[PDB]
Amino acid sequence: MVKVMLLGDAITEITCWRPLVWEQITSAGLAGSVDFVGSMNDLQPNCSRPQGFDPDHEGHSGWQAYDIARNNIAGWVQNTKPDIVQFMLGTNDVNIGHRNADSIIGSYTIMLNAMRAANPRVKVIVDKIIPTSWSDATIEAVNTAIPGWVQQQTTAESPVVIADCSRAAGFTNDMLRDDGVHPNSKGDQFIAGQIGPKLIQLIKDVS
Ligand SMILES: [Ca+2]
Ligand SMILES: [Zn+2]
Repeated sequence: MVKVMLLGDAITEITCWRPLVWEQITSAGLAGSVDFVGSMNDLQPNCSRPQGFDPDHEGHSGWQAYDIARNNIAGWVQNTKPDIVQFMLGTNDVNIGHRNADSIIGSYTIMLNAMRAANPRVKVIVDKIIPTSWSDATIEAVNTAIPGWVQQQTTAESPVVIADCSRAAGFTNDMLRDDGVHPNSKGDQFIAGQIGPKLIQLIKDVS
């Protein structure tokens, strides 16, 4: 069994891209080979929940990378020992914390270090962050920084790869809810199509 932690904020907790990814996993022939792990298991009722879906995740609405890095991720990975960790974090660091991109990249490094302390062979997907409807420049600066962060951090033993969910990759404002931060169903389809093929490759790598 490959254990996968889907770490994040509301963009992971309240959305429907995780069931769409489960359907991609199921089609690939992997449904009985993957365990989604995490302390959460809620799924919104609007989502289409596929047969055999694993609702486990590590997404927490409103939570910041800053906090998760320093206070939570070590306990979360100790408890579940994932093989793969996929994340999108930083939206709330900007919109709630009023933190800068340097802070968010630093939090990424703290998080990756904790992941690796628990599992030196962890494979990681960092997501470029979806835009806001106002095209928040701090989110975009994180996105600009992510490739250099990956190039500095990745190793053959613990590969880090990008799932690019950004504006540059095609995330449009018509993929956002009225609040301007959360994806709607179109956004969720876009996100799933960016994460899922990256995740499936890594699953097969562990196998
Ligand atoms: Ca599970
Ligand atoms: Zn569960």
